[PDB]
This record gives sequence, C-alpha cells and structure tokens, in this order.
Amino acid sequence: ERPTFYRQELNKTIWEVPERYQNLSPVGSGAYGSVCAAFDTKTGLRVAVKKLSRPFQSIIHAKRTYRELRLLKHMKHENVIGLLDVFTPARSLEEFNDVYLVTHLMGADLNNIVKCQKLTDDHVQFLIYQILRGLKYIHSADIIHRDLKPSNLAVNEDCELKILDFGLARTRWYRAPEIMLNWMHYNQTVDIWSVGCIMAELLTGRTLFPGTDHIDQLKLILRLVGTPGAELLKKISSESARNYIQSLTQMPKMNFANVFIGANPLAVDLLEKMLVLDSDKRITAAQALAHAYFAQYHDPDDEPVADPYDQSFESRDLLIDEWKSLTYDEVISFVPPP
Amino acid sequence: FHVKSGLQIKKNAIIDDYKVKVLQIFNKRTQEKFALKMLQDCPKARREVELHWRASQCPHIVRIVDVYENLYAGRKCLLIVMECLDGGELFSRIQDRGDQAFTEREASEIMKSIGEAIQYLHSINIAHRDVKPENLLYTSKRPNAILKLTDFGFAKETTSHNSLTTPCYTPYYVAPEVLGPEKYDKSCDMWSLGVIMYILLCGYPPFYEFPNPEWSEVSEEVKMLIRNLLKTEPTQRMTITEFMNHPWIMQSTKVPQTPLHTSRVLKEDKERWEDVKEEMTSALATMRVDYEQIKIKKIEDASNPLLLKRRKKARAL
Repeated sequence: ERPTFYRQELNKTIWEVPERYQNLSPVGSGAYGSVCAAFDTKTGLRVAVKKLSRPFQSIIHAKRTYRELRLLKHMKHENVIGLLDVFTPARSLEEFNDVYLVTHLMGADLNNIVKCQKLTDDHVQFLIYQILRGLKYIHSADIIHRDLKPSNLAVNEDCELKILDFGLARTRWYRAPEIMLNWMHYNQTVDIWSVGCIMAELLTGRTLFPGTDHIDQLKLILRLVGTPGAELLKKISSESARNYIQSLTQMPKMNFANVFIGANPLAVDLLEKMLVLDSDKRITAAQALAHAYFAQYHDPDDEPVADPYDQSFESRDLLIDEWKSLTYDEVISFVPPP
Repeated sequence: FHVKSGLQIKKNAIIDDYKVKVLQIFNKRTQEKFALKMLQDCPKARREVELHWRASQCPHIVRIVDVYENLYAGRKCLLIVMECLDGGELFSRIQDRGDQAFTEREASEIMKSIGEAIQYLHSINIAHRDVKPENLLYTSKRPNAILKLTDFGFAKETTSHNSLTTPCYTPYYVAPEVLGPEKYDKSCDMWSLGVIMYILLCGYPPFYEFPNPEWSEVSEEVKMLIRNLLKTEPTQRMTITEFMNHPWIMQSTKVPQTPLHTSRVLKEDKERWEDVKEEMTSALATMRVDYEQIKIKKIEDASNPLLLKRRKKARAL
C-alpha cells in the first residue's frame, strides 16, 4: 500500500512525504521535530505534518516517541485531535529512522483568538464544555494531558474545539500546585485545575496565575485557594516540602464571588469546584459536564467514553532498538479513519 | 531627518547581477561576498522585506543589498541580497573559547549592541519580535568587529503608544483592553533580550530562577531586579528607553569585569543547548499575536455537528 513519495528540502531540512500532501509550508518546529502546514488532497483538509528526525537518539527519546504514537493512535474523539496519518519513507526496519505524523490543522489556537476577540459568556460556555467533554473521554482511558493551556486548544469560526499536544514527558502558569512543586503522584484532576485557569482568563481577560517562579506562583495560588490542611499535608510525599508548607502564613480561602464580580454566578460556582487545593476534592470531568453552567449543552447520551488504554509499556525496560521496533510496528499497523 | 530613496525591487534576473536558508552568491562586476535569503513571494514576505530594507540604516542591523522579484521554478520568489556577517553566531563564538572568561562588561558591550538596535527599530515603530541565537551575528571573525542582527521574519508595525501603570488594584479586579499592540508587541523583544542576559549570565534558563545565588552569581542585586523587570509580564515591562537609561547599560564599559562561568557551563553540555534553543523558539511563538487566527462567529450563527445535535434534542423537549 506504499504510496509514492516526493522529496524536497524545506529550509535546510529534507521532507519525504506521500504525494497526497501538497504545498508544504514550514510552520515552525522545535527540538522534538519540525512542523509544516500543508493541504491533504485525500481529505481536502489543512493538516500538520510533523517530522521527528531524532526519534531514537536515546532510550528517553525512543520511548517518548513510541508513547506519542500510541497515544495519538488511541485518540478517537470529536473534541480531541486524532491521528490522521503516520508514515515513513523507510522500506524496512533496518533503514527506518524518520517518522511523520499527520493531524488536522483546524483554525487557530485559543490564545490567538483571545488577542483578537472579546468572547461572550455564551462562547466560554460552549468552549469550556467542549474541553470537558474531551477530558472525560481522555481520563476515561486513564490518561492525563498534563499540559492544558490556551495554546493547546484549536478552535475555528464555528466555535468548534479540540484538545491537542498532550504532555509527552513522564510558561508555568496553568499548572496545578502539587505537580508544579511535585508534591506527590498527580491526579487526573490536575487537568481540571488547568481548566479553571483557562476558564477564569476567558471571563476576566486576565491571567489568573501569572507567577514568576514556582515560589512566587505558589504564593499566588495559595492566596486565593488558601493554605493546606492536615488532610492535604498527609498526602505530601516529600518531608522537606511538608516542612516548607508548614512554615507558611495563614491564607484562608478566598470567596470567588468577590474576585469575579459581574460574571455568571453559575460560572463562578464552577470555578470554585475546579480550583480546589486538594486534588482529591476537585470536581471531575464527568461531574463538571453535569454542572448547571452547561445545561444548554449537557447531553449524558452524547458524552462518550474511550476504550481501555494499555499503559503497561511505561513499566517496560528495553533497549533503543526494541523501542524503535515497537514504534515501527505501530506505524505499520495504523488504520486511517473514514 | 534626511529623506532617503525608497526600495525598488529589481524585476530583472538575479542571475545576471550575481553569479550562480540563506545562500551565498558571487556578483559579477565586484565578485563580492554576499548572503541571499529566498522565499515564496507574497505580501508578508514583501511587507517584512520592506521593513528589513528600511531597517538597514542602523549600523546595528544587517544591511540588505538588493531585492529582486523573480520567477524561480514555477513560483515567483522574492530574493533578497544582504551584507554577509561571517563573524559567526553570538552563542557560537562564546561557546567555543577556550579559556577566556566572558566578563560582565563584555556581556554589557553586547546588550547595548542589541539595545541600540531595538531603540532604533522601536523608534521607527518597528517591532522585531524574533530574538534567538540563530538570528544574532557578528560581522568579521577578528577583533573590533561589531554585531548586527538578522532574520526579521516576524517583525511588524507598532503604533505610537506609551507606558505607565501602578500601584494597586481595585474591586472590579480586572478587565480588557487593546489586544496587540503598540506596547505588548514591544514587550516581546525585551523578553527576548532579558531572556538573553540570563542565558548570557549563568548560560542557564529562567525555566525565573537565578543561580544558587552562590554560584557564578555575583551579579549585583541591581543585576537581579533588571533581568526581572525584563522577564515576566508585558505592561510595566522593561522599557527600551528605561533599559538604555541605565548606568549598567548607559555607562557600560565601566561596569566590573567580573569573570564568568557561563561559557563553561553551556559548553560543558551542548545538546540541551539545542533543546533550550527550541523552547526559546516555542516560547516566543506562544507569545506572538500577529497573524489572525479566526473570528469566532456568535454561537447563534455558528453551526457545527455538536451544536446541531444539541439543538435537535433541544426541540424534542
């Protein structure tokens, strides 16, 4: 089924992709690979052709490459960017060294949209609901984005959203308190927290937690949510961290009502449930969708869950060529959407 | 000032004036040494070039020599011709000495070389918006050679504004305002710069947090609050007049010649340096608000698979 490949050097970098891809325009890249916007003659859609020329330079790289693929291949949801295509100019495993990922380039990222337009409460309502609907699907497979930010959310003119660029590691602002200072093994809710941070910004138009350093940021957060309690401290793995915490000031929880005056009460109500200090007390994706702040959009029949994602590989100690082989197999097993 | 001639993009074949990623070419009648950047001809590639062209004045900015509107292959290509700077990449030179200690005053003799350019560009209402290693260069390889900069791929037109804010908030917390812009835009350069003085000093990254303060850090507390006013947030952000109105920069070359360990730490390990290089490019692209993205339609007019479904059941009920 090997299509025809056409090579062309774009900005001092070689690109060998199938002919179905035309008009490749370098749209950026960073140390994980370069990116090139293009037109997929197969689906008549503007896609993002990512090339990872350094996929197996280390067991850390090899695994992270296999992880990204596995995750991508699994994502089959409306509000979640899925794998449109994955290929390699390699004719065998021996010569296999470059891997290309192909997704759908939809509209522009939330950040940009903000800079050019003042969204209405209605917009936020639908936007955030979509983020949650996608999260429920993800978390359902037991996955955690870990890097949700207005720069990782694609939206078009129709207001359609999509969660993308998952944290593949296993500008600090949209990160929970625990994960930021690595207080303990994170919870799926850590994405919820980020959700809040996004939500707040949209409504106010200002960044909720624009903290300079971890300490500075932490102080910022704890000033609104307050300071830990004996229950939270318990969950603290690091003794040094627990020690630091105890050393802090008073910090009684702030009433959100006064912080966002003029905004939809239902909204502010939602923000309190999401922005809880105790990750074990933060509203879940499923629960949120049920919140009255999404009454106009909530359908318990049209919020679907995902199949089981086998993360067993995470605990697999293998060599670079084995992680390379595993990645190649997946590349060959790929079955394109409809 | 002094009215200068406008830019006229020579329509003729570039191959008749010079002799067959920036590429080198050798002119015919001078046989000069001569950097050439190529692209897909269009208004953004022309608007930018017009800006880069009108930005050759400053001795701190690379000089474009000739702009041709030609037809390579099937497409029309706007081929610029510029003054080559074989001095070498800024972080390429330092990375690879040797013994010699990059002394504080040297780092200062650098920021001014860059703070001078910004002061120029910004004074003509031009926002560069792209400050990273790959775009900074020296001119010769020997001594007494100055550094003038490159790659205006992301510069644009800022608009004439002005800067205060203080102390303390009120009861309506927060609200909204003019989203680029004549201020915010400029604050994407200073970030690039301050974010450079730090990668210049500890050769570490704000990923901010200063070194332990022990450890290659003396710089002064006057050297901490500076990289801090440059660092975070783009409203009271560090002001290219205020920055140039600083003794450390203004009266540079008098500053201590404190020896540094920056060149040894970064050179110690030159692969995370590439990784750091990406995040800088990623960081920037994430704070640059320039090319329109969409203009989301009112939810009432918007129509998509999800909305339809919700509206359908909304009527069954």
